[PDB]
Order: sequence, then C-alpha cells, then structure tokens
Amino acid sequence: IGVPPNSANLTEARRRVFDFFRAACRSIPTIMDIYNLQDVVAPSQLRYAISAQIRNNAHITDPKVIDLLIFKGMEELTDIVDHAKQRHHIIGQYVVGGKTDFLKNFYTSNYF
Amino acid sequence: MDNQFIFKYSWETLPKKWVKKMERSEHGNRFDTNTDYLFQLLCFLKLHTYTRVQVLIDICGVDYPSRKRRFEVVYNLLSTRYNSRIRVQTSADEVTRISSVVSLFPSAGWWEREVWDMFGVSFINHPDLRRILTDYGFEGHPLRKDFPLSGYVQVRYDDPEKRVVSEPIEMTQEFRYFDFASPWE
Amino acid sequence: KRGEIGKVSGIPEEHLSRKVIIYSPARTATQSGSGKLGKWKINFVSTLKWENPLMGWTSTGDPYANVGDSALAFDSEEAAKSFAERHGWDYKVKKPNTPLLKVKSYSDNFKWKGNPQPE
Amino acid sequence: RSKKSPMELISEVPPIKVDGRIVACEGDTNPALGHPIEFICLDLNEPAICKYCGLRYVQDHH
Amino acid sequence: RNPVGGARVHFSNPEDAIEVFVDGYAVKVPKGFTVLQACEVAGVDIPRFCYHSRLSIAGNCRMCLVEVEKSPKPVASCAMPALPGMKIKTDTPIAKKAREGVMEFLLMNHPLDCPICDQGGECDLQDQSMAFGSDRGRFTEMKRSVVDKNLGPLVKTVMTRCIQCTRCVRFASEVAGVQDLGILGRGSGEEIGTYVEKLMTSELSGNVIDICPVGALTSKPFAFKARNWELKATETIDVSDAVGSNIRVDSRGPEVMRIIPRLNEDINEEWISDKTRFCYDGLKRQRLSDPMIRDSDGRFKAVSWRDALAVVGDIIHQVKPDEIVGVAGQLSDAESMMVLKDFVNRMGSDNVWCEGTAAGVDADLRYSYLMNTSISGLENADLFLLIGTQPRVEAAMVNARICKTVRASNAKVGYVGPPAEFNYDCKHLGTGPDTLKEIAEGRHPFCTALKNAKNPAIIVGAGLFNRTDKNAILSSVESIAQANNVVRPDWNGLNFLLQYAAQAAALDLGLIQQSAKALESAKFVYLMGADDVNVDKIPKDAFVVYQGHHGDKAVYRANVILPASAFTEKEGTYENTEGFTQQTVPAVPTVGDARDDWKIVRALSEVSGVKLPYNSIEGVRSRIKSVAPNLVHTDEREPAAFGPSLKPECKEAMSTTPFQTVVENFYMTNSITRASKIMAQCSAVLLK
Amino acid sequence: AWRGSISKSMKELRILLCQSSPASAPTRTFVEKNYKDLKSLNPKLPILIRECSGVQPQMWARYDMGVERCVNLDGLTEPQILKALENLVKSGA
Ligand SMILES: CCCCCCCCCCCC(=O)SCCNC(=O)CCNC(=O)[C@H](O)C(C)(C)COP(=O)(O)O
Ligand code: SF4
Ligand code: SF4
Ligand code: FES
Ligand SMILES: [Zn+2]
Repeated sequence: IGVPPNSANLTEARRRVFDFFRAACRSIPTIMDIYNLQDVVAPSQLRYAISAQIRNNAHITDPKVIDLLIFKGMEELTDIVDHAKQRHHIIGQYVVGGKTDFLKNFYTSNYF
Repeated sequence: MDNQFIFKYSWETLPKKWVKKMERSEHGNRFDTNTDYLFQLLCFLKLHTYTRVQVLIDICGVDYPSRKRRFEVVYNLLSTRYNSRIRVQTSADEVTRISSVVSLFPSAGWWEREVWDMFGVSFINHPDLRRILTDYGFEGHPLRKDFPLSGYVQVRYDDPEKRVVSEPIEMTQEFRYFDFASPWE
Repeated sequence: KRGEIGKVSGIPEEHLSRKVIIYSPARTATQSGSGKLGKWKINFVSTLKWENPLMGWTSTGDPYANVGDSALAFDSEEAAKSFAERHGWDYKVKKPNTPLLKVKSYSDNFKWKGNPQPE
Repeated sequence: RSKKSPMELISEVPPIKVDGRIVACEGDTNPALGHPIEFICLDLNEPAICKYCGLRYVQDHH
Repeated sequence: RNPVGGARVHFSNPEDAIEVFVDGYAVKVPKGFTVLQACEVAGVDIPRFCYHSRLSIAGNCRMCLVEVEKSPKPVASCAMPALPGMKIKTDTPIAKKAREGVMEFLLMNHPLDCPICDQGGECDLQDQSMAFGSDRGRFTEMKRSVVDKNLGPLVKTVMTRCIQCTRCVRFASEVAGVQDLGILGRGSGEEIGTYVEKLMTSELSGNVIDICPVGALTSKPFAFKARNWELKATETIDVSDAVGSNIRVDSRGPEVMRIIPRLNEDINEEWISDKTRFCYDGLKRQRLSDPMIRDSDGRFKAVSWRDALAVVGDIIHQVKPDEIVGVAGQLSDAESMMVLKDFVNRMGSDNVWCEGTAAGVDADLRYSYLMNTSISGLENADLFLLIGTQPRVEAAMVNARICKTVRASNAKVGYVGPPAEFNYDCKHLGTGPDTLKEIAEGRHPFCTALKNAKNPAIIVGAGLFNRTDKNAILSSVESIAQANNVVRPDWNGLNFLLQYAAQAAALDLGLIQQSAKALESAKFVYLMGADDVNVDKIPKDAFVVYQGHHGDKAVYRANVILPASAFTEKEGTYENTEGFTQQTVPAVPTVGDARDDWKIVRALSEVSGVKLPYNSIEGVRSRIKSVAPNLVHTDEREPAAFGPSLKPECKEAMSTTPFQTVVENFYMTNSITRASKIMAQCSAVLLK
Repeated sequence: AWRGSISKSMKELRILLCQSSPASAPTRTFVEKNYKDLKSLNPKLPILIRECSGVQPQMWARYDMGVERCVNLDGLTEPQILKALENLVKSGA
C-alpha cells in the first residue's frame, strides 16, 4: 500500500532489500504466463539476473539511496507484471550476457 | 479574509516551531515549513474556524541545483469561505521522503504522482506512487534542470523486429540555444 | 566520487562516466558590461556534431549538447563541484581570470617630459 | 527573366540624381512599407549604395 | 559586497587608503582611484562609452555622470579622482536625467541600421539605451552622414555609426604604437580617419574591432556571417606563438566562426594579435582527413586506418635503430610529444626534436629557455636589451608590454640585431656578435645606462640557438648579466624568448637533438606535424611519414599521410615562454577520419610491436609527471630554481656572422595561417 | 672515476625535486655542488633538472632502449644521493 517511511539504519535497508528480492522471486511465475517465456528462458536465469543487479548495486552504504533503489525496482517490477511494457523489452534487459581495446576504439572513431 | 489579516492571525495562532519563514506581500502570503511539520500545518489550516482552507489547488516542485536541498515543493491553497489564498512551501533533496497529504486533501494523489514523476520526490503513505505522465519504462525525471530537453532515447518503428522500438536519441537538427542575456542587466 | 545520486537519478551509465569542466565564463571582449559574471557552469565538452546531408543542418547524438549552456547554472564553484560529485562526473575546475584595478588618473595624460636633454 | 540574379537586377538600375550632398532613402513611395530610413552622404565620385535597397544615389551637380 | 566582475584591488599599503560612500556604503580605495573605480569596488557598475581600463582617460561621452554632494553640476566619474569623505550618488534623479539626456544626444544622428549592423546583439549603445536611456525620441530632423573609408582587409568601416569616443585613436596612439588614426575636423563634422589613404599595418590593429563600442569598426572577414547569440563560446588558448594568449573560440556547429580575446592579466591583458584573431580561416581549408599511401605511379590513394598503420609498422622494422628520426611540429602538445619520444626511444633511436629551437640546445636547467622575468613582470623593468630578437613579429604581445613599459616608465630599449621596424624608440647598438663583445668589455655609452638601471631586462631570442657559436653567445650574455647585475633574489632579468608554442614543452620533456647530421643519414623520418623543416634535407631513400592536419611542402615528400586534429579539436597542454602551462578545450568536431596525435603514435607503437604502458590521455599525463612534473600542474606560477652560476665554463670563440631574422612573413608562420585565405591578402597588402 | 663514464652507460639523467620544501633540500644541495662537475665531465649527457611544487625528490635514468630506473631521494643525504647516482651509473649499464 503506502510508501514505507524512510529507513534509519543499514539493517532495515537490508531487510527491505531481501523483502523486495523475495517479492520479485514470487513474481517470476506470473511473467512466464503473461508473456510467452515458457520455451524461452529457464526459471533460474531471471533469478540470477535480479541477483546480479542487486549485487552490482551492493556498494551503496546510504540507507536513503538503498530505499530509493528498492522503490524504483518495485516500480519496475509492477510495470513488468502489468502488460504495460512490450515483450522484447524484458528479454532485451533481463538476459544474462583480439588485439587491444584501445586499438579497436582507435579504428572505430576518434571519440572514445 | 485578506493578506493583512491572515498574516497576523497565523502569526499569533500557529505554533511557532512549524513555520520558519513568512512573507506578506501582494504576490502572495507564503509559509515555509520543515518537511516534518507540513502535514501538521495543513491539517491545522484545514480545520481551524478562522482559517478554513478546504481546497488544495495544486502541488508543484521547483528545481534549484545550486541549493543543498535541491527541490522546493509548493502547496497552493484556497479558502472558499474567506476568499483567500495561502501558499505553503517546503524543501527536499533527491533522497528524502516527505509526508503525503492525500489523507487531508483526496485530490493530492495525482499532483503527488506528477511531482514524483517529474522531479523524483517520494511521498510517505501515498496509496500508489507510480509515474502518471511519462512513458512506460521511462528512466529519469524530465523536469529536473540537469535533464536534457530532448531526453536520452528516441522512438521509431523497426520493420524487421515488427514492433515500435526505443533507440538512443540522434537529432537531425540539434536544438539551437540562443544566448540573449545582456551584460548591462 | 560518491555518484549515488547519479545511480538513483535515471541518467544512463554510459553518460555517467563523462568528463566535465567546471568553470566561470568570462566577460566578452565586445562589451564593457559585467552583468553575466559570477555564475558557474559545467562544460560537458559536447563536440560530436556533423552536417545533415539533406539540408546542411547540424545533427547531433549527444543528449548533453546544450544542457550546461541552457539550464544548468550555479552561483558558486562549490555548488557545481557538489553537483558533479553527487552525479559521479569526473570534473576539473578552471579558476576564472579576474581583472586588477590599477591606479589611473586623468592628470597622467598631461605629464611633464622633463628638461630638454641634449644627450 | 529568371536567369538574372537579384544582384544583376539591382546592378542595372541607373543611379538617382540628387542635387544636395545628402539623400534619405526609405525604400518605397509609402514610408511604412519600405525599410528603415537611411541617410546617404554623396561626397564621393562613385555612386553611393543604400545598404538596404541596393539603390545607388549620385550627386547631381558638384 | 564584491567588486564588479570580481576585480582585485591591490593596496600597496594600508595607510594610504581613503574612504568613500558610493551609495551610503563605506568603501575603502587607494589614493589615486577615480569615482568610477570606487563605484566598481562597491558593486555599482556605471555606464561608460569612452572609458577603457587599458586606455588613457578622456571624458568625451559624458555618460558616466554621477552626483556629488559638494558639486553644483554632475561630475564625470571616469576622470574625477576619489576624495576622502566624498559621497557619491548614482541612482538619484540628477544622474538618471543626465543619462537619458546623453543617450538622447547619442542616438540623435545614429543611423537606423541595427538589423544590418554586425554589432546587432552585442552593442553597448543599444544595451545601455534599453537600460539607462529613455523610451521616446523627440528628434525628427535630418540626420548627418559620412562616407566609408578603406582601412585594409581586416577592419570593415561604417563611420555613420561612429559615436566619437576616440577609443580607437587612443589605442592606436598608446597600445598599438602605430600613430595612423586620429580625429579629423571640428564640431559635429569631426570624423575618424587616417586622412591619406593608408591601411592599418599594425599586428595589433584587429583589436580596434573590440574596443569600438558600436558597429563603426567591425571585422571584415567575419562580416554578416552570424550573430553573437548563435555562437557557442569556448575558452581556449593560443598556439600561433609561444605567448599562449587566452582566446575565446566562437563556433556555430562543426565550424569555427571567429576568435576573440579573453582576459588574462599575466599573458595577453585583453589583446590578441591579428595572426591569432584571423587564423580560424585556415582550419577549414586543405585539411587532411583520410590516411593515404603513395602508389606505384606516385599518387596518393585514400586508405583505411588499419592498412596505413600496417604499412608504417612493417617498414619501421626494416631500418636500423639509429636510422629512425622523429620530428615534432610547432603546434604539437605535450602529451603527443611524450608519446612520440617514448615510441622512438623504445625502437632504439634517440633522435627526437622539435621544428625550431632543436639544434642541440641544452635544456638541463630550465632558466636558459624561459622568460625568467614574467611577461607581467616586465612592467617593472627600467632598461630592455633585445639581443637578436624582434618581439614585434616573434611574440607580438611581449612587444605590446614592452611598448607599455617604455611609454609609461620612460624605459630605454637597446637593440642588437638585423635592421627592423619598432613601434617604440630603440637605440641600434649594433647588428651582430661584435656588439655583444663591445658591451661585455665596457666603455660603450649604453653600458652606462645598463649598469645604472635598477631593473634591467635582457631578452635573448630563440633564433640565437641555431647558430654554431650558440654556447659562446650564451656565455657572453651571462657574463653581461653577471657583471651588470640583472639576476638577483629580488629581481631576475635574464630572459629567453621562444617562438613556437611547442618549444617550451619539447625542451621540458627532453626533446633535444643529439646529432647535428641526423636528418641526412636517416631512413625512416616521422614528420609529426613538422612541415617547417626543409624536406630537401631528407635523403631520397628515406621513408617519410607525415602526421598533420594541413597540406604543405612536407606532404609532397611524405610516403604515408596520417590525418590529425587541430588545436581546436583536442585537449592538450602547452607551455608559454615563461613556463606557464595551459590547456586547450575542444570546440569543434574533428573533420574526416582524423585522430589525436598521441592516439596515432600509440596505435603505431602497438602495430609496430612496441608496448606502451599508457592507453588513455590520463595515462600519458602520469608518464609526463615522471619527466616534466610541471606540465601537469597547470595554472601554477612556479619560478625558476637555480641561476646561471651552475653552467660549466665554456671558452669557445664567438663568430662574426651577424644575426639573422627568424620570421620573414609574420602572417605566414605556421601551417594553419599558411593555409588561410585572410592571411594571404593580409601579407599581400599589409606587408611592405 | 665513475663520474666520467656516465654518458657511456646512461642516455639521460632526470632529477625531479621541489624548490620550496625541507625534503628536497639535500637534493638541492647535491644539484648545486655537483651539476657543474658532472656536466663538465659529460658534456653530451642531458642531465635534466625539473622542479615543481608537489614533487617528491627522484632520480630517473633512461637506458639503451627505453629502460628507466628511478630512486626516491626522500630520506637520503647528499653523499647518499651521490652513491645512489653511482649505483644507477654502474649497475644500470
Ligand atoms: C522481472 C522482475 C522486475 C524487477 C526486477 C528487479 C529490478 C530492479 C533490481 C533492484 C535494483 C537495485 O539496485 S535494489 C537493491 C540495492 N540495495 C543494495 O544493494 C543494498 C546494499 N547491499 C548490501 O548491503 C549487501 O551487499 C547485500 C547485497 C544486501 C547482501 O550482503 P550482506 O547481507 O552479506 O551484507
Ligand atoms: S552600432 Fe549598435 S545601435 Fe548602432 S546600428 Fe549597430 S547595433 Fe544598432
Ligand atoms: S570608430 Fe569606434 S572606437 Fe573609434 S571613435 Fe568611433 S565609436 Fe569610438
Ligand atoms: S566614460 Fe566618463 S565621460 Fe565617457
Ligand atoms: Zn534604401
């Protein structure tokens, strides 16, 4: 329902992170039916995708920033649950994925 | 009834710890309060007999990137009984949640959603705080000063993909900014 | 750089690693007024532009083509530095060049050359 | 006569004889329908060109 | 409150500081300040038309009139000295009504040609008319007019818009030093002109476009092209000379529209030279944009970057290590020079140098190739001794400050070199080394003034370094400097003036030639923007690679052409003649498939099987920090550490050949101006 | 006599230091009392002395092919600095 009050410590932020992760995990079966993802992706590759996003945003130590990140993730999850976003959008974002980098960039363009 | 009377009455009747800045002028009588006293102030100004403010006209945000508390949230209020208007302002940055007033004024829901969509300010105890105006899956808050006018992404139809797709923006003619400012201002 | 606001803002990660210049624009040489001074701006160094091969218009693919010139202005160097720090931009600060008021008098136009020296 | 560019068309209008040393060019018979008033000094040998119209004015006698 | 424009007031002593009341606010100003300056300290900005802080006061326009309590009539604040206890009033009805009266008089005979005036959106007359002027004009009679006169190919003249502030006349008389412009006539019929059909031949003549508050004087090449509101302003520095003037590049899309000065009290002081101002034309002409390799018949064909790098990397492995020569250009920046030096060193060679002062100069102590007296510090000098240098054509702005010092402090200038034209009075001591010998031993009449000067300043030119007797000449100059005290802890006088923007950085980085006969016995020459070297010196069997942005004589000899970006398209650090490090800010996109110089050298090093630790521009600057750590501490005023005493005694024989001139065409010095269209017509009619 | 064969093994000797500090004072003394002798004995070797504000005292040395060796002269006396130069000259090449 209502937006939760702002957290006061990192423990509450971690608890909200875990709650949101569990909510996203329970939301996995619904997406597999709303979008024809049955013969597309394993039911654990998506789980790993959310885990990887949480882990690469895991260097934050500000509880307010963590709460805002959780809120944005929950908004994205609610949007994906509804038919608002197109099918290829989630498949375009939620899929897990030789001389020198400098020389290839040099061959490409002057603006690195 | 008037700016000269409302100013004095609210100076006397209101608790002093709520309001920290009072302007009395012809452009509008403003009140500046901390974000943790906004709900209390509006509940007082909605129920008191001599300050019966029962209409919330709108809620708007103003972006001041040079301030520490970046965003200014303005509550334009109207009193039909006494034919007077009151403006109440608070200040919040990008990572603080200010109290919602949907409990007092039911119409505040859509303006609070618009403020969150346009500036990124979150409201505590809002029944549903989701974007109302921007496109589905929109990333970024357009009404901020640091947001580019044309945005970051562009929309076009992809024939091989057989759907309308989103691509990074690439203008055929860039926006020409004309600097008309005068040095003798 | 604690670019947490950059992460919770919505700017794409590609544009969050830009290098910007914080500077105070100086007075133009064609006018003597000093009204457009004291404001600090963030220069994104957005030079990637080309020419439309249909009408000659200037095309671009950079969202920060004119943001720092049009909307993003600051009243002090500290404000711009804090903004760049919170948005995670690698910034360098260019201190403005300011004039020095020297002693000038009208009587100096009319100064004795000295006694005629047959040197 | 679309082959004649406006430069060549304005280069074929003979200069207007003016007796005085200065002439005011407005660009049209009705002042409100022309260009801003332009005062041209005729103290040279070559005809003096209006910077709006392109019309040339030359001094009549001296 | 703060002064207008962040102006800094220098109080010599706290005792001499009067107090004035600009608007009821207590203001402390030094004795000597005027009412206008005191108002400027108090944050109040008085209108002005004829007053310029770099020009002598002349209260013509009467626009800065204010109210003073002990005055029956308004006073001209630009010329009225500030007195202790004086109460100024600026916003009062008297000063107001004076301002509208003066604006009404000024806009009385002014032509109605704002739309066609190049000063459209940047005019002080209309900006102040909107602010301090009235609303309705009471004038209906016939206006006056004047004919337009030809002042050359640089300054477009429409004197109908002249407001007769005489700022151009004062600039020509004082700053430029070429007295050719003056107010002619009496009354309303007075006119600005040179009287006898002549052109503005001063190298600083273009600055009259900026000092003119109206559209009477405007740029002729930048005529009607664009309005000021369409232009994006980039704060960049100069590369035409080694002064490194602060400029402001204005662009409209992918092309540069114009270049205007930028305030820097220590380098240029609001002025730039004509070569700096009108060099933007060459940035869009004859620009190399594609990698090109000669064919069997001898024609260049456009080739991708990968194949050109492959060709040069394949040929670089077939030559002996000491056969490799790398020459940097005069427009090169420090990072690319460092990368080139590293690349050539790793290949086994040690022949890396710059276009000009790279004949074997010892850069071991850093006072021997720098203006040890700052440019702004030349204002305290009492005697200038120019040894084989012509600052008027070499470093035009150093000449401007020398002229300022001569005309203000009544300094004496003694010149030793080839005959030339000076804009200040100079004594021709001699024309060669024998003059230096005469000065050193004594009894010369100029030696009395040299030894009787509190702050002498000896300025040696960079052309004195390509001679075979360079060590003897430097030893004699240092002997003069030591006998006649010019280098002291409280004042350093020995100065060396460089001519190329890259020379200071090259000498700091150790890019000094080792073998004099190194370019004749070479087999792989890497001309990194070095088109000012004699290509006929290169043997016909050498494999010459030219890396530059413009086509010159070096292109007709090169085997492979690698396009590069100009100074307006890259971030690079340049060092002044005084050792001051500044950075260029990119303004326009690079044209074609051209890359930054350091990027090209790094890619070539990689293709040639040589690893370089750095891969980004930040990595290169870390490498520079281990070589010349003052090239990364930009915008710092670091003085020299040691003095001329450390140099070993060198008992050579000074030659007898008189000094040469290093700049023959002032408008044709680098490759950008050599490809410009404005500089051609400037050198065709302005040079005699 | 190692001071006469510096140019034979080395190709460039850079002495970074700071002109306003108490850590580079022995480095400044070493430069003052030894530069003229070393340069006189090795007229062709480019003994570069570069100074800035925030610079630790160092002593670099390029060699045959880009090889460089650096010594931090931050806690050394003047004889110690000379001995470090000796080690660079002798063992370096
Ligand atoms: C299809 C589904 C749609 C929605 C999918 C989700 C989309 C948004 C994903 C969320 C994006 C975010 O950044 S929201 C989550 C961001 N919040 C954090 O990262 C908190 C900081 N991390 C830590 O404290 C620890 O590392 C911790 C990781 C907790 C564990 O480690 P420990 O306990 O040992 O301490
Ligand atoms: S000088 Fe100024 S006021 Fe006069 S015509 Fe030009 S823009 Fe207009
Ligand atoms: S030409 Fe310009 S600078 Fe010279 S007197 Fe006229 S208005 Fe002043
Ligand atoms: S500025 Fe003082 S009279 Fe003109
Ligand atoms: Zn006309």
